Amino acid sequence: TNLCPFGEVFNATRFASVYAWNRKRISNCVADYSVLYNSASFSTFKCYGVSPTKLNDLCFTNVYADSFVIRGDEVRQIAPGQTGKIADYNYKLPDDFTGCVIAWNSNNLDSKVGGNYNYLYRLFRKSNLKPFERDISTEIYQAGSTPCNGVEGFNCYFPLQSYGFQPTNGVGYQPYRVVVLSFELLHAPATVCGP
Amino acid sequence: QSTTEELAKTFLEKFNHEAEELSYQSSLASWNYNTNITDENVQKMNEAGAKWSAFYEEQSKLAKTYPLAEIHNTTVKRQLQALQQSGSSVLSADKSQRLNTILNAMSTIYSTGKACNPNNPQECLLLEPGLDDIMENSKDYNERLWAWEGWRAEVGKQLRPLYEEYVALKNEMARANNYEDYGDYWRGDYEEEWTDGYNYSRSQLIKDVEHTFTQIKPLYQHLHAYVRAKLMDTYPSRISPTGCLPAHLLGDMWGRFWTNLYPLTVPFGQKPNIDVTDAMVNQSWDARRIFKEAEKFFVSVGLPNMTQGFWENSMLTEPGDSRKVVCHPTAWDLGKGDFRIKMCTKVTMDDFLTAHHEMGHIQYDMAYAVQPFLLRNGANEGFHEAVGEIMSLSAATPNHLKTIGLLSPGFSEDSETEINFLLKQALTIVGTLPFTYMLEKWRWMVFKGEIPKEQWMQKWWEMKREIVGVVEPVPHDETYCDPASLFHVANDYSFIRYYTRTIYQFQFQEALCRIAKHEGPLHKCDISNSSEAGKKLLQMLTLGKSKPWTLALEHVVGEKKMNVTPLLKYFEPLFTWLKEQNRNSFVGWNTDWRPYA
Ligand SMILES: [Zn+2]
Repeated sequence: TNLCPFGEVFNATRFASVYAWNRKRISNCVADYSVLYNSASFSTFKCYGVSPTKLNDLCFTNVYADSFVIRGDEVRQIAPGQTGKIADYNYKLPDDFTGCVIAWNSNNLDSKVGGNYNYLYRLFRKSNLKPFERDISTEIYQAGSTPCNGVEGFNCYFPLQSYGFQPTNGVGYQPYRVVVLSFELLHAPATVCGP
Repeated sequence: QSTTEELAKTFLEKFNHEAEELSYQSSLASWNYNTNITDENVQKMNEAGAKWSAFYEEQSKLAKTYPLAEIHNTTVKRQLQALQQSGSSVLSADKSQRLNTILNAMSTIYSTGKACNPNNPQECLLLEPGLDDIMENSKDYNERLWAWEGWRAEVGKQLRPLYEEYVALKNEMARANNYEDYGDYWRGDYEEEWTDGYNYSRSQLIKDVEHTFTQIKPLYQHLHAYVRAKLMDTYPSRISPTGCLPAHLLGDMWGRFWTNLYPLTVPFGQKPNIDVTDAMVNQSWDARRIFKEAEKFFVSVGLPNMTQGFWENSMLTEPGDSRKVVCHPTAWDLGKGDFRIKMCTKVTMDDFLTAHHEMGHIQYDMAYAVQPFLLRNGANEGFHEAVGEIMSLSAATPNHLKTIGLLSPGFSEDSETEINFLLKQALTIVGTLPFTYMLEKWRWMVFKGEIPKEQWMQKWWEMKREIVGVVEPVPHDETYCDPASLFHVANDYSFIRYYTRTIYQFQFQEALCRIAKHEGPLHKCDISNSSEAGKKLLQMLTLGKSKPWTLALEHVVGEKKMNVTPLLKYFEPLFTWLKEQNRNSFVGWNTDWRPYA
């Protein structure tokens, strides 16, 4: 009937950097998340707001699937009320986060001998981010008061740093593909309801 | 506006996420070289190392633009202080290149020099394995004497002027780095500030090392007299009864350790030591079984299991197919996680114990990995090896060999098996403390200036005969540079790390035994199956260099200073047995004796 495009978000070929995380909005579905929850193909699965249950009882307006890649020890930063580089400068989750985070090790697809440096993250910023705000601006982060004139120098750093994903890469710094689902519910006919 | 700390934190957040990758690349290159020696691997390793060193030097130069006087947070202050150390980046390029080429010359003339005696001009061999085997296994007087004097004459005489110029340039570098001399620069690793109550000065280390040595002097004097008594058997007319010991008859080239002197002074020669080699091969044990047993031992006390990457990326077994692998037992912290071991493991007991040492190194590495990049190290230069040694101590216990199933339960530890083990332990452990202390004291006095260049060999053998109780077989004039005969002196390595470490481990084990409620002597203690002592050690291990080593040491042992009481208690049964068998002998050494006259 209403088959949902879960293949193009979970079984996708390429993922976006955490600084430019890729948000895909899905609607008009009869979804079934137990297909993935009962698959044992994930290392981290944590659902805040709504229970990690079968979830075949929820009508939704739309569902955002924000996909990105980080290292291992930063997945714990993808959680409500958490602080850190990914939580403060790259990806913000409000304390009313009705959704969940799925995260699986990707030491085979996102890391190659010599180092995979295609993944970036925002290391510095003037302030924190809004709920679910993206920051792609490559403006040079000025620490002090001297202008950078548009190029790096004294107390002027680049706001983007690349991830150094290698194959060996102990599980802390190992690449990890993280898809965070957020199902919104507002004044709508709730076109996305499960079985 | 902003402060200095608000800018220093920003500068250190950019330094970390670059040093991480640029050091992991160099570590992966060096690992790929060590696991497979080729010609292009050397090129890749050199490229990565040069890149990492250039970046680190540039960031060190950028770091000094922030003064520590305007910085209050100590967690950022310590990283800034570790990054501001300029090394030799302060002298002119002329002198900074002269020092580097002198270091390279000294390090390559040590690994290339050979020694050859009269009566056989073709018998001209290197230190390893030519002179090494001689000084380690031979029992002939002249055979050891010619090797000793040859290695010190055809190699040290070529290092004396290089060492003088190196001392001068290092003193210039240290004075330019706002220090007194290079010995003060070396003691700087024990310097502690930015914390009241646990502050430690660079001059306090001298007082502590000199005080903790006066306590081991009776135990070492008894051990030395016992060795000298049991060495007059193998050398009836070559050792004085009231004198000191010849330097070429101590079990190695320099007399650093006395381990190879065991099958000459063993208390009970009819009782065999508990070697589990045959019991290990008879149980079809392999190298992976050895490391799985070591992991079992470490988990028994509460330390985590080795990661999966350790069991697929470590060179636990020798390839032996086409790769001329240099496999010296070493634990590897390849930057981002990636803890490995490159040991050529065999089915024996020595490789069973030494695997626990390397696994303890890995466990200390995995602990402080939560610290910032600049703080991922031991509290000082003697903590890593101490954690490594206490693990082998607890593993070599017969109560451990009987629990894992290696030893038969129908076995009893005799009242004599406790004295042979303790005697060998004092040989490898106690016999090296005076040597280390004397060498580092000589180096400090040379760097400062209490010894002019015309008394370098005069003061060396003076401190030898007055501290370690060891005399030269033949006199050496000022052209010799006997201290440079040691790998650490010719390659510019601090030596006091081997002293303090020996004192910390017994401070740990004793404490770790008290939490284990072990009742009995402090040589049968076995911390296995005791999560309390393991957790108490892990509380200190995850600290790293984040907090002063005084407070980190007070975490475990309860004391802030360097305490030698646990070390003396460890050898208390051996101390009493030595005091007993030293009844009709001379305890002490007179420096008036000379084995050449
Ligand atoms: Zn070690």
